[PDB]
Amino acid sequence: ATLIPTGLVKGAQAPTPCGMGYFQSSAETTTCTACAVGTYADQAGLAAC
Amino acid sequence: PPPTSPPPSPPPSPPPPRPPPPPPPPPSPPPPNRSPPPPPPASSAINP
Ligand SMILES: *[C@H]1O[C@H](CO)[C@H](O)[C@H](O)[C@H]1O
Ligand SMILES: *[C@H]1O[C@H](CO)[C@H](O)[C@H](O)[C@H]1O
Ligand SMILES: *[C@H]1O[C@H](CO)[C@H](O)[C@H](O)[C@H]1O
Ligand SMILES: *[C@H]1O[C@H](CO)[C@H](O)[C@H](O)[C@H]1O
Ligand SMILES: *[C@H]1O[C@H](CO)[C@H](O)[C@H](O)[C@H]1O
Repeated sequence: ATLIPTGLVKGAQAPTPCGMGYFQSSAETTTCTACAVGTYADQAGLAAC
Repeated sequence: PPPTSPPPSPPPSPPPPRPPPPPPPPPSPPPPNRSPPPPPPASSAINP
């Protein structure tokens, strides 16, 4: 009726790195994967453990 | 006269000197070595 938008909530300013023990090989995603047996991830922000 | 008689026969001789004692046994064997324990279960993923 009044042609005015009201509710905006901003997104993220910086990307969170995957924690130790977790990895992420996909580009645009919203989570990390605990990586499988026989492998490990000892740094934060690993493309593949 | 006839032949004079003989002298009194002796008493029975003594025994041998009897044997020695047995040597001891060797130190007994060891006990069967025990076995290690079971590996713990697979742990879960650490906190994210
Ligand atoms: C001992 O022996 C002799 C002869 O053998 C004789 O007969 C004695 O009379 C006896 O005592
Ligand atoms: C035991 O010995 C004597 C010797 O002194 C005599 O020969 C006996 O006849 C015997 O029995
Ligand atoms: C063993 O000893 C006896 C006496 O005890 C006698 O002398 C035997 O002639 C001897 O062999
Ligand atoms: C242990 O072994 C030794 C001999 O090796 C002996 O038989 C002991 O009686 C036994 O306990
Ligand atoms: C467990 O291991 C020990 C070795 O220390 C031994 O072989 C046992 O027989 C086994 O059950």
